[PDB]
Amino acid sequence: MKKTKIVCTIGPKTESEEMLAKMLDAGMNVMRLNFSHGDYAEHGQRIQNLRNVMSKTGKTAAILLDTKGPEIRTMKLEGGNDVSLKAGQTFTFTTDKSVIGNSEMVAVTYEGFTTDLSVGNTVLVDDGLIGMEVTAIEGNKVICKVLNNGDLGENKGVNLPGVSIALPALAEKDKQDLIFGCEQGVDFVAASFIRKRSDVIEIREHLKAHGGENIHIISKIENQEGLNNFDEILEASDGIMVARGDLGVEIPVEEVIFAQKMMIEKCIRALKVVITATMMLDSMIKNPRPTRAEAGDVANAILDGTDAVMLSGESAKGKYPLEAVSIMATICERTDRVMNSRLEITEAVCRGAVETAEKLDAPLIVVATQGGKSARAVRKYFPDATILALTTNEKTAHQLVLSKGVVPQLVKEITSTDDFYRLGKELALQSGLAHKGDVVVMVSGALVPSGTTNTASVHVL
Amino acid sequence: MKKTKIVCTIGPKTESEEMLAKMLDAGMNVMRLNFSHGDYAEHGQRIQNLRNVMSKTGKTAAILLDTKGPEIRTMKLEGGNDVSLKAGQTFTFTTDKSVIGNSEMVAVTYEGFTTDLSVGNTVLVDDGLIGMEVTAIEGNKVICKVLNNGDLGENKGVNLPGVSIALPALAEKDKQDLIFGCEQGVDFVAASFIRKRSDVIEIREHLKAHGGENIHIISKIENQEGLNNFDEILEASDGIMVARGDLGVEIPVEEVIFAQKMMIEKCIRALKVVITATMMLDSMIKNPRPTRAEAGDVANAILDGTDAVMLSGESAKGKYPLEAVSIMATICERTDRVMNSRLEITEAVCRGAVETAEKLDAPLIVVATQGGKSARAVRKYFPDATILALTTNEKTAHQLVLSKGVVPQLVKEITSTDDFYRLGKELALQSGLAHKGDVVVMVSGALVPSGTTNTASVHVL
Amino acid sequence: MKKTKIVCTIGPKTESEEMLAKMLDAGMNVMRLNFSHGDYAEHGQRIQNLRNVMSKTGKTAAILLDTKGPEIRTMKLEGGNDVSLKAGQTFTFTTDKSVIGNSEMVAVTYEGFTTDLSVGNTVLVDDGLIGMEVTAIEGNKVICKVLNNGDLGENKGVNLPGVSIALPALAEKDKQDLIFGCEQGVDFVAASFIRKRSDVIEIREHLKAHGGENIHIISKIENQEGLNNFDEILEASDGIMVARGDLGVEIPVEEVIFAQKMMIEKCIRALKVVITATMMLDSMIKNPRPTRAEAGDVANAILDGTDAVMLSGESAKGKYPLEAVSIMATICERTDRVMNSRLEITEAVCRGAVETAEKLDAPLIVVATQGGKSARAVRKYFPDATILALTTNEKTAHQLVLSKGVVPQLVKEITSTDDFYRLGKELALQSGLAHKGDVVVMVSGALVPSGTTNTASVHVL
Amino acid sequence: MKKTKIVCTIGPKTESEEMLAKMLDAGMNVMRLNFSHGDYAEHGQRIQNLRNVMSKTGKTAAILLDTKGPEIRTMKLEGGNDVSLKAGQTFTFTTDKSVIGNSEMVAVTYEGFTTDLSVGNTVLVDDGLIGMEVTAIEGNKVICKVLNNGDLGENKGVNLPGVSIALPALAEKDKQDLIFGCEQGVDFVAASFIRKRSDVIEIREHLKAHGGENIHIISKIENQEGLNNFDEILEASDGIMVARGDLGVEIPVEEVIFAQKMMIEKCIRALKVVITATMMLDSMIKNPRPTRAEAGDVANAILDGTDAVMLSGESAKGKYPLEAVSIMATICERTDRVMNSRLEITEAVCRGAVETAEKLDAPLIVVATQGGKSARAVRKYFPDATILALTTNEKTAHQLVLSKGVVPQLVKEITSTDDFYRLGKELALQSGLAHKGDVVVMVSGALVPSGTTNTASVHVL
Repeated sequence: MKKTKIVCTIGPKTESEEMLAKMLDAGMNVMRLNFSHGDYAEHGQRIQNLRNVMSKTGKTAAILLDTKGPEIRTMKLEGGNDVSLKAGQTFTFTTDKSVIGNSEMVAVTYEGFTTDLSVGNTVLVDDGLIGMEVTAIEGNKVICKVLNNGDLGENKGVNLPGVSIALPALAEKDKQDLIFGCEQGVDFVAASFIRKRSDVIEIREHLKAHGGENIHIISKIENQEGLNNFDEILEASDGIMVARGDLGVEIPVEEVIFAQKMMIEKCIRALKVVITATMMLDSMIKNPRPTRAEAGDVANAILDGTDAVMLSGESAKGKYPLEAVSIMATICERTDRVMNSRLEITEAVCRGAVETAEKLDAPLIVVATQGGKSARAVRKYFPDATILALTTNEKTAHQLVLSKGVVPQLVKEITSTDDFYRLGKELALQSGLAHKGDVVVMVSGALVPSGTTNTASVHVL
Repeated sequence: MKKTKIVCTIGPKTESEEMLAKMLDAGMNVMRLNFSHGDYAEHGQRIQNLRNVMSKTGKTAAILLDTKGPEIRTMKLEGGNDVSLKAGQTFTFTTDKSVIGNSEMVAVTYEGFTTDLSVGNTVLVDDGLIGMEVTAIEGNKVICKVLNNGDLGENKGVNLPGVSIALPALAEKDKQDLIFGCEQGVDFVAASFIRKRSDVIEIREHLKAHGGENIHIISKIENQEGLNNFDEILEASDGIMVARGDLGVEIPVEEVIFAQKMMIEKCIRALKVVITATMMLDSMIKNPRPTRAEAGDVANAILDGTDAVMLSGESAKGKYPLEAVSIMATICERTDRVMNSRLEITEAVCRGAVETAEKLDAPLIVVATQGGKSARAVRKYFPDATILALTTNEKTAHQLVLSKGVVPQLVKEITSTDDFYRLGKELALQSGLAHKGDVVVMVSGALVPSGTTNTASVHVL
Repeated sequence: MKKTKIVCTIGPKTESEEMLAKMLDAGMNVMRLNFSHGDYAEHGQRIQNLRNVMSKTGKTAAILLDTKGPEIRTMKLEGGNDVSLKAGQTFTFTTDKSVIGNSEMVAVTYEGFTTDLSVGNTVLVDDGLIGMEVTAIEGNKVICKVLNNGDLGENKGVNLPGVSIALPALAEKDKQDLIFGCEQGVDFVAASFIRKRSDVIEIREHLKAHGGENIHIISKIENQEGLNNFDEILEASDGIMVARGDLGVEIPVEEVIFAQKMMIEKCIRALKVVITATMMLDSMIKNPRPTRAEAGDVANAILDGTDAVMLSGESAKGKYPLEAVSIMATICERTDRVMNSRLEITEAVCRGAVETAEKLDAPLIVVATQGGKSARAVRKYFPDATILALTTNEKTAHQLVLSKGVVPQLVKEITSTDDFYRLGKELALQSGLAHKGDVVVMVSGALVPSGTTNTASVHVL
Repeated sequence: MKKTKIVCTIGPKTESEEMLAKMLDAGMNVMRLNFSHGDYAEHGQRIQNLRNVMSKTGKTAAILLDTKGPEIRTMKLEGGNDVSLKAGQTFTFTTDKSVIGNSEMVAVTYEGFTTDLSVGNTVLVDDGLIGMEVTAIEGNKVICKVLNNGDLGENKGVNLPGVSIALPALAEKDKQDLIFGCEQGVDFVAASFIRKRSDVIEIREHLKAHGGENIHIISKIENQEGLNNFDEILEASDGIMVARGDLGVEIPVEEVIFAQKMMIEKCIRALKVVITATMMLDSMIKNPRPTRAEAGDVANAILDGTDAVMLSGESAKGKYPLEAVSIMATICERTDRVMNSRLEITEAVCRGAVETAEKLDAPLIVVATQGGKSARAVRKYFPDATILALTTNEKTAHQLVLSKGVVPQLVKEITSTDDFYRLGKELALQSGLAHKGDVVVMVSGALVPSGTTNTASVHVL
């Protein structure tokens, strides 16, 4: 069975229950809702469908709300026509959202473009298709020198590598998309363009402002500042999504795999889920097979140690959504199966539980948990055993779906430590994960508040 | 505080309570009754007094009954006079108990002296004072050549180094001594001259026949057969007693330390106490200080890893019983304090507990136990932590006194695993062995019959 | 300084000396000649220029001759027009090179298509684009079931995975390329489409037949067969080139990274250079910057542990040959720099030399070597020190260019072990790789025929 | 073959060549000359005989001159008659060399007895036979209370446990003894009663004053001050002699084994031989068999790690000198055979050499050495391999007998590193310590002054 979990963005080709059900089947574990597009009724029905499928089949899934977040865009061109920039030329950016640009100038949606930039700074346009150098700044104008030939279209993304931008943490719309999220009760929010811990807290404050206080916040690392503030961001969030594509636009190429690796490792050490994201099977938006280069990159994320892998357009609008979920899974299964535990108070207990589980060959580790901490603490060592996580918190069951190799199970009550061992035993067996005569290792907390894992116990089924 | 336990033989100079009380204070932990001498009323008062002091002070101790054992002795001499044997001479042993010997021959109490011996065999007499070689066996006669000059007194101990003797496991007085042992409820019986598992089983059966089935049997290895059968002996015993002295007459001197070593190591591995015994502070039978040679010997037995050290004549009849108890304990304390854990299902759990105890610096390990198994399973690793051992079994409480660094405590009930943690926490504190904020590691068995230790939990006081 | 070495394929845009010089400068260590194209006089001049640059600058490089190898093509179609085949359809292959095919069958260049195939076998066409089932073979005809929809273009590769083809190993045109190679004295021959150890030997026998017995043979694993016979291939060759692209055609995607990994690992253990090859910075054939996916793929090859990385079209015919050498190198330097030694008779000595070098902090390991084995043997552990390799064999010095982090140096004589230490100290200093006061670890063979490394010696500069 | 070396004191019953030859044969490796007795002619003939046996048999031995050292002694008594002291009594010591003592007072040979002592201090007399408490010091008088009954004989040794004494490093007769030592070319001097480094230097200076600069100095630690200054003593000495018995009168008994342990461990770490000495087989002064306690104590000293063991009286005047040598060696052979290497620039080189010897199973390590350092450095790790040590220095060959498991061999020249491997191979073979096909590890120094071991080489015979 794979352990690495797969997050799929759901779109209109993939939203029916029927599809939903086909996807959980091929390996889907979380549904992602990309608020870059769609309205609240579409999303709602999507949430509802999933939830339907869920109730109908007994499968579990989780629901991740992706915010759209702050951005700087170029706007419109003459006659809606493309313009050819030429290396060396001068090109100029205007804050005047009224201007209609041409081959010499264009407007930008971001009234602060002037202040945040600085002569010498680089401007990149259309996910890096064109780069320019800033020569001068005056009035509403940024004047640059195009450093390379390319066609500027209408409404294009601008990157300001190394630059810190004064956009706020939450775009405007952004705020209403989280309220919605709270109202529907999503299990995670993936917040875009995080650059500093201050940005996390703002998102937590909104959530908490709307009853979304138990919603896990996944900060998306997408540029250099964020990369820089990684540690403090990480400390404030419940987890991370490394966006290779965005990073590869903001920072030196040779540094992007190293950033992924690093972030991945700090997550696992912090007990915070991490998602590996942009540019996974993108060729499948158009083909029914990924390329070899693509297969190795995902493999290598799994090997880097991620908890989950994510499909974007491959599953939202491509022509083979189910073919991607399916190859995405054989690759997880196959990568996962050649990985090893990493042994190298919660910690002591949990490493011991894992080390023991392995020494006794137990196929299963059973953990009791309120917040999900102890299922994460065991997953920190990359057990060979599957983790059967019992909990009475619904949210916690949902959120554990995202964790590597955990199988959450919602229970009505856990009266006591021996009560857990009994129940854990029943379930072990009920789960077809183990059979009479297997050793099982059961971890939980005893006379300690949630957040402390201090007890390990070996049992024979 | 020392960990190594002290076994003291009680004699008529040490039997008063007052004494008993000054000895428990100096470090005695178990009182040995040597049934080589004394009658049942003496011994009984002895037990009674000890049990007195115990109830009067709240101290705990254990009682070990030492059997006297089968033996081969030489018998009487003309006029009760000693005869000087001379190297080179012919000398002869006769199984004819009626014979009254002289410088040419003497009788032996052991009818099988001529069948078990063989031409070429060595006979030793009077604790190795004189040796001889067997040249011929015929009729009731064993004819030797005296290898060395010496004087043969009457009624002396004979050693048949390397020979297997068909004396029985037990002697006619040995059997009454154990029934007495049973009526009095001693905690352990140290059986003498054990040579083969069969001997153990006989002992076990005799005890079981008289309600003594819960008495721990300690086999005394005193000769080469025993040594050879170590492994099946150990398997059948609840423990061992290494009698260096005897060993030293029966086997090559250079092997004796090695025997002691080996045997201590296999006891600890098997979870069976072991006692290091003859020749420990014997000089103190006459002096109030042991000799430096002597001190190293004990120290070294502690370092070889023994649970206990045993005082003989030094405390039963010597002039300085309480000086010997006291120098024995400073040595214990001083050696014990420079030792280290040896980490290298029950086992996995216990090693981890100890291993975790040390990583979190816990001064105490608290164990629940019926039989004593789990307290011994944790001592296997020579913890730095004291072991606080809770049990509802009184016998168990007593026998655990003999175990290295265990403090046993009798409780009225342990209703459940959470119950134990609460209970063990109160006592940990109550015992002044830890204080508020110390980490304590609690071990027990959860949903498993006695004899399985499968649970470890860390708690802060 | 980077360690991982860079093989660059030289073409007509890159062959000047001027260029050659600018590339050595950017990181090129080996020139690859792609015999898929060009003639003997172009090649010869290429070799000669490289050799000029070398002699003029003192730089060292090595020269790798790639053979072209055996193939199986589909041929021409009606009007040069594509024809779309549809699943379930019957389609068929003819050996008759005169047929002009259409939607129902085409011609293949390999007369033995019929005998080597077998009803039930799979035929793959066009780098796997379309697959078919062997239904029938009769006459000059192999008849199959198209298993998937696609369009057959003209002149398309065919793969017969699992099947052994009777094509010889060395194409009788190819044979000519090796002779040339021997006359010019290339350092390595990379042999195409190796499937089995018998294929290696065939190459070796040709080389030996023409004075090229000292030329290292790199087998290119490019298919399932080869993959399967990897071990016996490895044993017969002097090294390997893992051709991910070809592999990805013949075998299941999700296995392709795993094959690379494996193969890299058994190389290093065997002391046989390994190159990682197709699909490295291909985008740069057209852009001056690779993609972030490409940059992690290389990195990851370096992390998998390859000795070298190779540029194909990026440096032979693309628009930015020197931009690819150069990003290729920053990526090497960058990856190389965060890697660690792998410690985990030649073996014992060399492991030790490395472990010692690291404990003493030596910036450099000096090795004496005839065949190169002792430089590879130290390189097996990924030392942090640079390897300075002395040798009197010219071929040895050239081929060591291809080894990870080795700096070869040709010397006139090494009279004795003490002579080596003296010489090796001079050169260490002469090299600016160490300075007065650094520890240096010197490894060599003493009173042993080449092929044994038995001597290690530490010295201060 | 035993590794532990045996130091035998040579007296008049053992000085004949015949005897010397029989002992070399039982295991004697060094001859000790105890200058507490004999005159120069006796000793010289003793040296001569041993040297004879040597030359006659090709055996090697070393010679060790034991200084008598300074002392405090009680002097004469009225009529030469013993006086019984009674506990509680007052008894007084006088500095006045003229007094003739009785039961109330006696004189001491040590003028500083009054200054160095203090009220409260303990004075022991006649090897601890009697102890007394100092109550008052006045004039030439030290007044005490006898703590125990006993009889005072004349001319008896006194201990001031815990006291520092201003006796000089050396006695007047000690000085003449060393001059003789130097004339005879003894190999080691064991200096008695070393308390502080200053003492070692004194000894060194006198030796140096008389051509004895190459004689190794072995400090004897006999008292608490000694013990306290251990480290600086060690540093100055070429080695140590642990005098357990002396220690045992000067310091708490329970510290004495720990003293031995510690000092044996710091000698091995410092590459300085150590000798375990008083109280080894003393009972054999009178019997032909040691006691079991005795045998454990030695074995245990070999296990603590000493390089040598020493016979005293047992081999100088006892009745069974050759039985004591002989049991001393069985015990050595038997304890030594169950030990293991301890692996845990000279160092690095040497640990690896041993580590490699074991991994390749080499039965011998051959070392080149001027001063003996590298032989000691390999021995530091308790190799299972014998050390064959080639040197050109005869003193060095001699002193190396004293080291654990080294076989020293005097050679005429070692021209070069390869020369060494050649030679070492011949001799390895010539020594019947190895055979064709055995791996041998050869260690030395290459292009480094003596005192640096930087080269290790593996060879097959």
